[PDB]
Amino acid sequence: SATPAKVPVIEWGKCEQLKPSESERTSKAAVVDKCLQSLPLPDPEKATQQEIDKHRESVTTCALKAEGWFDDEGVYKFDRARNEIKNKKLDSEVEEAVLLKHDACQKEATEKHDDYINQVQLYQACMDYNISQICGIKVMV
Amino acid sequence: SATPAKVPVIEWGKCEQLKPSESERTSKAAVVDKCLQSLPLPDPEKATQQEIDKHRESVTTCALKAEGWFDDEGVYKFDRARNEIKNKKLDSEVEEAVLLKHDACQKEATEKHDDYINQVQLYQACMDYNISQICGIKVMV
Ligand code: NA
Repeated sequence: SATPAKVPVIEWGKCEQLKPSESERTSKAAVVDKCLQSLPLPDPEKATQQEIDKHRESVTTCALKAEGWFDDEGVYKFDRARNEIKNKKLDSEVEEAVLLKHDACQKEATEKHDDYINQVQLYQACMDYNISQICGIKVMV
Repeated sequence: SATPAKVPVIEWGKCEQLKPSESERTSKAAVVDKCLQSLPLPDPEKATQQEIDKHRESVTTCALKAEGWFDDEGVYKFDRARNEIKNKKLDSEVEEAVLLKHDACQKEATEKHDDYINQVQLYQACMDYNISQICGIKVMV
């Protein structure tokens, strides 16, 4: 095809439960597409890397805000994230290790950053890395 | 979320007709997941860039083969790709321009490369660039 669909290419290791469902994927696309209506993509013929990076940030924040991830003080809902991991029903030994890294990643994020957006950015990066390590997940880049 | 779904972030410009449906997206995931059961991701502790690149090429080949995109000799079905563009029902001026590029991308691919896989790789990159330009499509990297 001249227009192939692009999908993630991931081996889930010990953690097949973390693979998004078709439904979860369709949900997220709807959120992102709505965010893009207000946050159009920068012109790649003209945009600077900084403009691209800050626009990307704005879309990630939009999707988290639209789906309820910040409280009335603007703080990311770390306890919601924890409960969502428990709801995946990982194998018990993996769950325990992931939930310990949740605490470690929340601590790292909150001690490094006072900015609530920087906190969630570092927490998500921290969990992407640590979940990948615990689970043996490989992602094609 | 500690495990957000990752989705394309694209503005489709003049060419919303090219956005994959949920069905098309789900089929491509099913094909890629089946391809990975035989074409495992290389271990980044050990993998060369050549091994990583050749593995990525194999997944693309695998998914194209699963969907019927090669004849029995191994040649990519360029005329199928051409007819699939016409069946998108783009605006007439857009279609005209995209089909001129299809023919020119095919001719470049076959003149530059004798390897059938190299031919489809060049054609798809050529069409990604040219369809994006004609349509005004922006894709977040
Ligand atoms: Na915990």
